[PDB]
Amino acid sequence: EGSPRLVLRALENMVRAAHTLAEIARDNGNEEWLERAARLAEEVARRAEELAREARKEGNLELALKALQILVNAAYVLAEIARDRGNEELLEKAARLAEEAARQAEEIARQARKEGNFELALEALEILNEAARVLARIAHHRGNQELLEKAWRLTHRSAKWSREIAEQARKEGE
Amino acid sequence: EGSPRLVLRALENMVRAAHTLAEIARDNGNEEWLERAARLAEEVARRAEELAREARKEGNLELALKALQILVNAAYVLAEIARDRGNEELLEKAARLAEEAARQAEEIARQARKEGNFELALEALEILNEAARVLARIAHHRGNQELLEKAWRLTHRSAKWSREIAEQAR
Amino acid sequence: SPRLVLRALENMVRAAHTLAEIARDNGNEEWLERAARLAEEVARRAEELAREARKEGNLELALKALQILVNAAYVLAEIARDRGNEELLEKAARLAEEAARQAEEIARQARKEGNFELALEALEILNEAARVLARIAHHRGNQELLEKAWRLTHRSAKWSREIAEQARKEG
Repeated sequence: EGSPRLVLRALENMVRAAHTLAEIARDNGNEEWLERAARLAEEVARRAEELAREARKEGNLELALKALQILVNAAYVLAEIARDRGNEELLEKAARLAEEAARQAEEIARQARKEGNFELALEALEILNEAARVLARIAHHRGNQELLEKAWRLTHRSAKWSREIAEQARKEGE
Repeated sequence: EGSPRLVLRALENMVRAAHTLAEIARDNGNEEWLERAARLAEEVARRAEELAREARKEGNLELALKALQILVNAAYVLAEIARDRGNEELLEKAARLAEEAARQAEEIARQARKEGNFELALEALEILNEAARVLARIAHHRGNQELLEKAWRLTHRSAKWSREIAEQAR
Repeated sequence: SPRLVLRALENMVRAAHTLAEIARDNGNEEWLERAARLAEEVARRAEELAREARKEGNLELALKALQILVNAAYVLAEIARDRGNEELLEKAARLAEEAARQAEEIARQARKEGNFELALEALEILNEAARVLARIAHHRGNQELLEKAWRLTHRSAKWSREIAEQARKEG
């Protein structure tokens, strides 16, 4: 018996370090230190994909969303490491990681809106913002109009489906 | 009845969306997208101001202050868009929204300070920082020194009254 | 009420941060010194609240007092870089170095005591402190302190991974 919330909170610390490591390597022109930072971010993305995968099978979608957030943040670290280093092969893998998190975050948001689970939807709609903000930035440094439009549309679904809940949770006769 | 907790988190997602749209439009130079981003941010400014008014008429000051920061967040997005499009009519509209948030935030701090409710007072003084951060950025992007002194005076008020409450609890 | 004293201190760092932004973006030298004295003030205040709460056994309060210390150390460091003041970079280095120790010490105690939540809460402040020390070492030309902040960040990642394996389900 363990605590998946603690595995979450630990993975939160590892991207913050991977982001800090990439920052230190970048500001000081250390190509070997970029590689050690990129290797750390590659673990978390693989670690975040497993936890989100497992949490989906047991039906706790709140963990799934929080795991997809860490997947998004790791995709942002790997993205800017690939850019400051001319590696377009990582930017593809980084974009497809953020896009998969954006795809799954919409699934949970779409189904939570269908059930009336207002809290799951808003939490999932928060993660769509995080994934869509990263998809747009990554697609900008890659010249992909379609995923840039995808990031634009996803943000509007975050705004519209949240607006529904806001009007749908208004006072009785306001 | 209704759920103000749901209305808040829904409003919070809506500002985050408007902030993202403004960034996506800005980084890609799509002026038509900037209009859509500003239209949504001005929308949330209504909702936040409306709920803040309703929440205070009930005396629910925590909900009110949480609504006032949504104003500051919505007002800050509008200010950044007016910075790009050269739109002077929105800089005026954006500053008046932050001035209104700093207005109500200080009044709730004064009443809570006079009632001994120091937790609420410190939460209200946080929003003066939020509002004055926007007015300072606006005053810089329009060269207005009178508004800098406002933002500086309001930021300085947040620290002065917070230290007073801190030593009251020593 | 130390939770109230803490909450007020988190407000002044936000204030000290904003005043420095107003001063830097508008080049007002009298305002920058004004912001620095507020930043160093909270760092000294937060330093006292941390040891008060730690000698009392309230480690959650001590860590949140340590983040305020890190944030104030960041405010002073950003001011010193934009103003080329080497004596202020030294003060910012002390404050982040102090926070880096206590974050690592509390992490060791809570980890040996099995409190994995505090351990991760203390390890996150290591990132906060090491990230500040890294920028200081860059704008100050010190390779050893840079190398120090680089081990400190790895320790945040390495010790978190172990707790990540200590907390997984047995399947």
